[PDB]
Amino acid sequence: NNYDGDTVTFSPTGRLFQVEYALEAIKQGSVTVGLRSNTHAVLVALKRNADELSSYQKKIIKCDEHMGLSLAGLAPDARVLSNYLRQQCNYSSLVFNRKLAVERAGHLLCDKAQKNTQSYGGRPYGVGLLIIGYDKSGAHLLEFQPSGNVTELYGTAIGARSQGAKTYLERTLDTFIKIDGNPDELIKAGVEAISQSLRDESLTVDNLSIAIVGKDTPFTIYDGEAVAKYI
Amino acid sequence: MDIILGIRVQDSVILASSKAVTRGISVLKDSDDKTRQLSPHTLMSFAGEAGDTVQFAEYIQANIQLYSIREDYELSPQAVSSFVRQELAKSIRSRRPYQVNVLIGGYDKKKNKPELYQIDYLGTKVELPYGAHGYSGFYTFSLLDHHYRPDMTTEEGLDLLKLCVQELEKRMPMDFKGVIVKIVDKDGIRQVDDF
Amino acid sequence: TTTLAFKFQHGVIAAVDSRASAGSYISALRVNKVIEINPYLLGTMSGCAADCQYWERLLAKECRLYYLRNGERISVSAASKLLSNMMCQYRGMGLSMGSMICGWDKKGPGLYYVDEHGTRLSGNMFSTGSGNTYAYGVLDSNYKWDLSVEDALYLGKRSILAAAHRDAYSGGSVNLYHVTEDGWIYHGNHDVGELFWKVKEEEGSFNNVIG
Amino acid sequence: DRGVSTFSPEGRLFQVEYSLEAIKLGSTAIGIATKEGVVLGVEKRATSPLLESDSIEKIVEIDRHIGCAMSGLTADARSMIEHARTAAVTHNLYYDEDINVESLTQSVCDLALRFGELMSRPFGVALLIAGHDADDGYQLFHAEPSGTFYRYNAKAIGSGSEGAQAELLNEWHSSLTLKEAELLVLKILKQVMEEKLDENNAQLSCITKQDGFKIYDNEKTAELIKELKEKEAAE
Amino acid sequence: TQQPIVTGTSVISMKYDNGVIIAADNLGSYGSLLRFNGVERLIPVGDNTVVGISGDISDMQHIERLLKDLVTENAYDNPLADAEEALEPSYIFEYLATVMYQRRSKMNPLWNAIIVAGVQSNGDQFLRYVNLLGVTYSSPTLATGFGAHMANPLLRKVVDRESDIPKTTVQVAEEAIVNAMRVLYYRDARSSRNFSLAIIDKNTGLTFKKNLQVENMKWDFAKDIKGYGTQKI
Amino acid sequence: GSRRYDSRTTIFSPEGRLYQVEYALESISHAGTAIGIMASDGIVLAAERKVTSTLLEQDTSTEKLYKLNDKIAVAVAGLTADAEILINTARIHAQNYLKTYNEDIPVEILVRRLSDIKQGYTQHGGLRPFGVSFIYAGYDDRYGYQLYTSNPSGNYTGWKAISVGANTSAAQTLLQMDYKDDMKVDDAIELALKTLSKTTDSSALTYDRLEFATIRKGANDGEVYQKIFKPQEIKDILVKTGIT
Amino acid sequence: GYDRALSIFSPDGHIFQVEYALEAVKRGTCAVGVKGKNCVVLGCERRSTLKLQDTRITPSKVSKIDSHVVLSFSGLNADSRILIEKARVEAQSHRLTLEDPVTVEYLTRYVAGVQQRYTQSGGVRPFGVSTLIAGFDPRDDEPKLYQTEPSGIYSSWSAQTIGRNSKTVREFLEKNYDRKEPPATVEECVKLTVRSLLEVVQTGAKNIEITVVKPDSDIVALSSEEINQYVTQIEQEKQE
Amino acid sequence: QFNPYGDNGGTILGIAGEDFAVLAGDTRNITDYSINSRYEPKVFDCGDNIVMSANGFAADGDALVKRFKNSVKWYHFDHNDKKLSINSAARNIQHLLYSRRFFPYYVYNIIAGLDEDGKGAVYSFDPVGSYQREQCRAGGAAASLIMPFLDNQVNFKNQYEPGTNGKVKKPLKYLSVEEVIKLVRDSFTSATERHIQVGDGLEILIVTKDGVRKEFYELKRD
Ligand SMILES: *[C@@](C)(CO)[C@](*)(O)[C@H](Cc1ccccc1)NC(=O)[C@H](Cc1ccc(OC)cc1)NC(=O)[C@H](C)NC(=O)C1=CC2=CCC=CC2=C1C
Ligand SMILES: [Mg+2]
Ligand SMILES: [Mg+2]
Repeated sequence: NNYDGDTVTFSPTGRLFQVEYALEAIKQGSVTVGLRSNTHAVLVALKRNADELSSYQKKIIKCDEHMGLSLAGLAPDARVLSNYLRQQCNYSSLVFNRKLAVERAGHLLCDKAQKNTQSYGGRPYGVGLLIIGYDKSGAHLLEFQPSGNVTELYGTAIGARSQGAKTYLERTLDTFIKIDGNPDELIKAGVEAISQSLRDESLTVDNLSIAIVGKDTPFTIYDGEAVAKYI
Repeated sequence: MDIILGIRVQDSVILASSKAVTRGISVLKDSDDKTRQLSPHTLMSFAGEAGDTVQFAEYIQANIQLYSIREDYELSPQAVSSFVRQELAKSIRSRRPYQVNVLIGGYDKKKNKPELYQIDYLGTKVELPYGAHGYSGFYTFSLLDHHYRPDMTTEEGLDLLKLCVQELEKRMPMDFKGVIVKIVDKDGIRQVDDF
Repeated sequence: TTTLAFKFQHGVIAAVDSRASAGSYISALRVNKVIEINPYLLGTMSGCAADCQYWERLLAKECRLYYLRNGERISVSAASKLLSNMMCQYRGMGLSMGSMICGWDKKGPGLYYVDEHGTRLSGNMFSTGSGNTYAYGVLDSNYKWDLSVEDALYLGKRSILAAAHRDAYSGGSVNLYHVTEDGWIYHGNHDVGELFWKVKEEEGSFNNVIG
Repeated sequence: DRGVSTFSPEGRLFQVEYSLEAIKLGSTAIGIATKEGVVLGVEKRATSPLLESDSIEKIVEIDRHIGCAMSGLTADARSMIEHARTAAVTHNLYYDEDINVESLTQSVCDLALRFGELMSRPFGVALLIAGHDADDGYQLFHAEPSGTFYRYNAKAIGSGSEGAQAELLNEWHSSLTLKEAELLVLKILKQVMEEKLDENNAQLSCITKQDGFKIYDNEKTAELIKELKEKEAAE
Repeated sequence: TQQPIVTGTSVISMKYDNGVIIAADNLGSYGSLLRFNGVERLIPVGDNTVVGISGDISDMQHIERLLKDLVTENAYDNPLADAEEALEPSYIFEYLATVMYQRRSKMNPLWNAIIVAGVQSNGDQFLRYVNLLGVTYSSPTLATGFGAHMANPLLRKVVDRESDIPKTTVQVAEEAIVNAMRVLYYRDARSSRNFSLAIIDKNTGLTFKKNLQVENMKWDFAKDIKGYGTQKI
Repeated sequence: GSRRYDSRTTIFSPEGRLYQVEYALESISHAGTAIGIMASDGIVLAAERKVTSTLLEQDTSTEKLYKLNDKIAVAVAGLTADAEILINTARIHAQNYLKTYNEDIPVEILVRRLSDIKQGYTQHGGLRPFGVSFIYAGYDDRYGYQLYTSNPSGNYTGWKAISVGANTSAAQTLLQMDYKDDMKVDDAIELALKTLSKTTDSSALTYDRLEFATIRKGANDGEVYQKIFKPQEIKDILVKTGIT
Repeated sequence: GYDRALSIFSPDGHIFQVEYALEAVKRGTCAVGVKGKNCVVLGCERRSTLKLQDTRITPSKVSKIDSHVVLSFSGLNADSRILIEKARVEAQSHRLTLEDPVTVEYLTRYVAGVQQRYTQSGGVRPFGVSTLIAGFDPRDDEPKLYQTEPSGIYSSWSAQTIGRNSKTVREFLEKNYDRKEPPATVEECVKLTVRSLLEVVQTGAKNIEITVVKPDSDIVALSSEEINQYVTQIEQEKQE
Repeated sequence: QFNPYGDNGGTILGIAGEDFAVLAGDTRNITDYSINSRYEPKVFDCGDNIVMSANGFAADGDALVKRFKNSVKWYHFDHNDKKLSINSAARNIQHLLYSRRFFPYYVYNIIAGLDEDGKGAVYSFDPVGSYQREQCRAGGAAASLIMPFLDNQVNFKNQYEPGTNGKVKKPLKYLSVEEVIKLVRDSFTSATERHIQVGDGLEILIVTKDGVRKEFYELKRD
């Protein structure tokens, strides 16, 4: 109300409204799902178009051979943050000959987002990210919020109508975690999960976007007729 | 570059400057004009290290031309020469000094007098009836000391200048490929096409 | 190296050798010492190979941007000056670059000599490199403004040959260019080994050499 | 007052949303992509008859294989074009090749959100970036001041955009020829323009693989206008 | 640009079937003066890596602190610091190699020659060299300073190529290293009798031996040597 | 943050005026009147000190008339402290020009420089403008005797006769009435004092409430002399012109 | 440094500071530009509220940027000096780096770029100035006339006016200026420029300034008597 | 005084075939008269069917390769996984080298691969960034030993058709991969004999449309 003019101002109840408004931009964004087993990790994203003449906005970005994310909210802010991750993943390789741990990647994103919430002049990031990866401790899935909060999960979803997919994963928890050494069945579970967040529209060939990473699988993105198999 | 001469007569200033440009052991050009018009009644000849000469001259030219447009007025030769000196005196203590010696010949329209200024790369300014830079003065000053009068005509000034160039051509080891002569008077700047 | 270029009635000729040295060692028999900046602009190379390539390929970037902003092709005078200005920033830092900027523009054909010192000279004829003195001898005695294109191409070709023979750090092959108002025209790669013997027989020159 | 980089309660940047309103006031620009090329066309909209219309430059060359049309506060576009041209030629310097249309568009869009308290406000102009490369062929992009860019088969921006976009919805198909696309841009421009369309108050351009980016002459466009009138009178 | 003041001499090492061995004497010389007799130039990093350093001791102490701080920093927000995400020899080496090359590029080098010896997660042997110039190389045997000239020849008689590594036991390899250290004591004027030796095995882990001495030395034949040619008495 | 407390000194009004410049001019309108009159053989500068006291040391006082160099002087209207900042800058510019070109600075060039500084404070920096208006009286060999004025907007204009400060409307009418082109310095002196005498808010115009100066070629042969009038000399010229 | 964003968008998509800068231009004295077949003329109003002025030394309204290009303006006087200075520096800078004088189109594009930069830079306000830039390109006999404004947009004009009551004189020019046949001579061009100003000026005495620019750096300013003869002839034809 | 440069010896060799290319180099690393390693790889697969070797000062060579590999990575990120053509890689490397025009990478660099028409390609560089496409090129310590041999046995220089009185040249052909590898091995065997910094081992990387293949051969260890 009087305490939402900038990010440097607490409300009387201890809330940061500019951060909460940035969180709102994620809810307006298109749905995206993340889930993992012990061997693989999967991202599934519903892409959005402007109209019938337009293309479908890309949702998934590669950060390294073993790491990448999907976005929901302001796409330019995802480009800034993913670029930062690319550099940090790269610094780890060039200096330490070491693939960046997914947990440490989350810690770096948290600390970058936080600086924007405590300083005058700047603004919070207006995007939520789902980071998947495979490192020395196996498969991982992270959820990033622009408040700074990063959370390691078995599965999750963010964006509009994401609550439906999140409930499904909460029921299926015991099933999909056990899908080891079978990438196609893990993607199926992800496609079935994101389907719980659909209304009116359904999954078409240029609508759906899928990404996967695993034990002997580099981070690869599937679009177009490559995902027709899963429709 | 090599030889630049200057002589102030009754009603004009005459500047002579060599035409040669040498890279290594080869003479690349024998028709080079070592001069820039700073204003309609002010001419500056120059000589020194390769590159620095033209860069400095063109930089001075741009500054004087900027002043002329801003004030809609031509600076006096004295004022221009002082500006040039300051730029060189500023330059000599720089990281990399500009290694350029100049002669400034101008006609002051206010005083109706020709004026010749000699300035070296250190920023050493002197007003003279006749001047030169480098080794040119060693050969020519004895002739000028003998033959120069202040009431000389432009034609007499050119004849005395021919005698100086002839002496240079006889006693200098270097072939400077003759000179381009330019006259500065009340009517402005013109080039003597046959010399 | 040995490069040359000269203006004449039907445009400008540009000829270069193709040798590259690393002391006494001939590191390359066939390098390209001419850069096509645009269909109406050429650039010769003499001195440090890296400097010549970098700065003239950077000149091409800048001449390209001129065309886009002004909707008009850059002049030879302006192009040469941009290059000389670049050299003056790295003045004293140790660059080694001698080049001719050849082309055709609104004022007709144009030819400018530019070097690492920031020197920029307009002229009808130039020659740069370790073997330029040999090339000048042939050029000065045979040059006319009234030359035919066929004779002019031969003159530049023959002038490089003269230098390639005598100068130890020049040779390999001869590259020819002819610049018209419709643009420049490449006129082949000519091996000096084969060209020497051909010229010796047809012209009768190089009597001193046995063949 | 309030921050320049402030979020609204709905989760949008106030300034970005306000810049979009300025673009709605701008003159109409239309782009249509085909397999034979991409066509770009604009409304010139001279404020007075004494204004020499040929000086109105709302269609612009970025590279030989990339063109650009603008709508909104057109003065803001000059630095965007300058950056685009520099990016296109700089990539050619570093990689000895033409730059991808998408990569060029992305480079332009990276400027968009560089505002705060960098420049003091977002750009007040939208761009239609059309081009061709070997990988993805003939492409048309719509670059906004939000930093977002969408690829389009056909797109209209400016004051008559939503009316034109509905028309482009019905008319566009994947087998359009270049000649058909030219007439289609002219048809839709004539529909949304206030004044009567002619060769002096409207401008056409295209990008083909062979000839590259070309702005059409007033004599060439005049014939395409006359060809349009006759084919509409044909039924 | 500087000059080294207090220096440490040769560091020698080699691979064997199950791991690596590394050794270095405990001397800190001040030119020709044998000033400091209790200097440890082998520095363990965790239980899987040993860094052996020769050259300037003040720069060695600086590196020793960078490594100590590297372990501290790795444990930060890392539940698997003593397991999967522990420091590896290849991580430690590349860090140093990055620092060494950066310092030489600023014309302010760390005046050292370093050998990183260790065993990786998968049981693979790691042995790589880096110096003040940022120059890196790997080999079945590695040595710095005088060791390069005298020790490597002896150690390469045991492991001449890669295929000789599985055939070499720890007893044979240690014996070869200890013999090499004796040879260096005979012939290196800036060496000492006292030295340290470290073994990193993939089964038995890190064994760090201190206060070792060169023994079984041959000197008796000196009594018979008289004069420099013609002298008999 | 800090934005909350920013007055924004460098913005346009909806009507296209600069708020702070307009308000600064309002400030200047309450300042003591200063008059400049240019004649064929010299220039006069007259100015009124503001409600003084008997205990003010007048002979060592200077609030209105300042010397920029030997050829150029200024009359001040507005904040004295602001004016001194600018005056010292102008004195330095004149000496920089002299050092560079070895010639005394032309009057207009000095005026333009100060006016450009004032302009800067209206377009960038977020600082308040200088609440000062100058009358420049000077001589150079190009244009001869010159009068200029500058105000907080940074705009400057040339004049034959001009007033700044209080009652300029009334003062400018009186000058426009009695001024003629063939006028001389002694006549201009009389006009300046008569104009102040009629426009003053004080009951009577006395020597202790005035600062006065002339720039004359009335110096021995082709050269220019600046005369800052002393208290006793102002008292004499008041009797001579018949005001007291 | 002072970084405050003064020029910003409003809910309706307007930048008020840029629009309020146009109001300052509306307040400024009238300026007019007319190009003939072989010349361009720049006319300027001088408000007669200021008498006792010294016209020798008072800043003239038309400014030379180079020997072949001129610039007149309407709006804040102090602001115009900054643009003119920058333009003059760029003109010499272009001659120095490219060895050709600026084209009128290039100089205009630069000045317009400066104006634009001041609409999206922190801590600064837009220039309260619109300019008319006229001249002839080097070795070209085609006349050039351009206009700029605070937003940074620019365009070429057969004839144009800016400043106070510019709406009225533009109305006059639109009906009086024929494109198919522009003022063939200098006389006809000046006459049309004076006529247009007489619609707005008040008295035709010292209120009208005229500056004729011809090809090949031939620029002259008319005197009071020369202009007064045009004023006399126009009204004598009008009495009919 | 501190000398930031050094000489790690070694020699490299690149040959372009009709539809293939090879990049070979010895595996010996040295300082002065000492051997550091008998097997220290010098030729690398940099991705996108491109191979690279920087010969001279190992620390500067490792740094350059490391940077180019990184340049390839960022080319994919920035340009939608587009394949970096061999000609584009060459130009990119010129700019990497000239970055240090005033503190050079003391290395002679060669890259090999296939052009966009599928033909074999080799590019050579000097330490400050001058580059050129070549058919044949040896670089490093024994470059002067090998290059004349390749002029003779690859481009058939000074070789004529017998009975033509030297009037007809030997016609130029392309060589098979099997024929090229023979010339590579004989080149290094010869260089090993007369150059002290060359020996120990020889590693060849062959590039075809099918990918990048390796071959290793022993050399004399003295
Ligand atoms: C003619 C052959 C005279 O030598 C002619 O000028 C050619 C011109 C040319 C060649 C190739 C492309 C364009 C133009 N000049 C050369 O071949 C040139 C001569 C030259 C050699 C060396 C230096 O500085 C050391 C300056 C000029 N040769 C080179 O540029 C060769 C390729 N450069 C080197 O071999 C070289 C070795 C080296 C080691 C460390 C740092 C730099 C080094 C360079 C440039
Ligand atoms: Mg002197
Ligand atoms: Mg040996």
